[PDB]
Amino acid sequence: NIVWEHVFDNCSQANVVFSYREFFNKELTLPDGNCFFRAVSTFLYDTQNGWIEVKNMCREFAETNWDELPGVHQYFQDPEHYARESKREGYWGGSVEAEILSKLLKLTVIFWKCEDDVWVTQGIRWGDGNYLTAINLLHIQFDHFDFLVPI
Repeated sequence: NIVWEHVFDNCSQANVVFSYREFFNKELTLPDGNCFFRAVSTFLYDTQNGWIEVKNMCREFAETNWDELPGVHQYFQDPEHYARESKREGYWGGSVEAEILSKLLKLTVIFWKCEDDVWVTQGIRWGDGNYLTAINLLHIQFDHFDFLVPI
């Protein structure tokens, strides 16, 4: 059992050390700048090939539900600013889209930080759920995300 500490809006955080293979199997995503969206696409569609649809749905939720996205507001002026920056191909996904997707899909999203391919040393969570029901991502160096499936 894990103690989540509230950070901001629907975002919380946990310092915790564990072997991620103790609780997860990993699925690698293609190492390009779309890796975040490929990991979410795997969760949603059981293939990484739908990363473009994940980018689209984030943009669309930003335009219809801008009022609900204070973490996105920290970095982008309005939905059009978000849409322009995310439509470029060297756009890297991350905590902005984890907030969007947690609220669009009514799901919990968790980044598990791992720097040696063995030990997780930190979790960051959007939503109130536990990891069994969450989109779990392995966040490693160079802003790469792989997908984690709970055992």
